[PDB]
Amino acid sequence: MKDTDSEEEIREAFRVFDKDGNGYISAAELRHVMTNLGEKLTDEEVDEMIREADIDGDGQVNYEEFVQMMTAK
Amino acid sequence: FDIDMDAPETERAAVAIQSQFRKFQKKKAGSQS
Repeated sequence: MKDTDSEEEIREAFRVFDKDGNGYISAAELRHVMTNLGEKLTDEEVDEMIREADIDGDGQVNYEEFVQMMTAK
Repeated sequence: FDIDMDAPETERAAVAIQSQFRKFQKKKAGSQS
């Protein structure tokens, strides 16, 4: 009948970086991960991601927003 | 980082996010016609 959502599937990919389990992942590791792991991204792609990642001035990123973008289109 | 780089799951997870990210950008530039 009705099954869960795949949103959790995408989150799992983020939870990998959230070792603290606080709902956030270090912004710095994201850059390396996006440029070092899986089809490396370019600086232009990374920069766009950073502007959306967060880094307002805390140095941490909430995968929640990334998920919303991935689930807001 | 402090993550299991060796673990295939970590590498696979990176791909899924990146794959979705690339598609996300395309959708933004996408047009109804």
